[PDB]
Amino acid sequence: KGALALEEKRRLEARIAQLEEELEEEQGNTELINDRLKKANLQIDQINT
Amino acid sequence: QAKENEKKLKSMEAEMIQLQEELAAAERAKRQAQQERDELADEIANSSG
Repeated sequence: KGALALEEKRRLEARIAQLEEELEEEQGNTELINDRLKKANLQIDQINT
Repeated sequence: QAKENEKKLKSMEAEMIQLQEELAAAERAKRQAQQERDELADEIANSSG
């Protein structure tokens, strides 16, 4: 149980670590989509004027 | 009668000798269990704990 308990953390560690990449996808979208809006808003603002 | 009475003493000694055989093993069992009831217990808190 002790050896399996320590090994159990490795399974969740990879899941908790791999899950970070999944969460980073939405996190990156907030930075990538927002960054695209700045480039789009700059062109939309110039096109509007 | 002294020789006959002495035969009862040696015969009765078998009871004390037989009781010592189980008493020595029973008493020694506590030492073996105590050595394991405490050593493994302290290690259980480190391995299982």
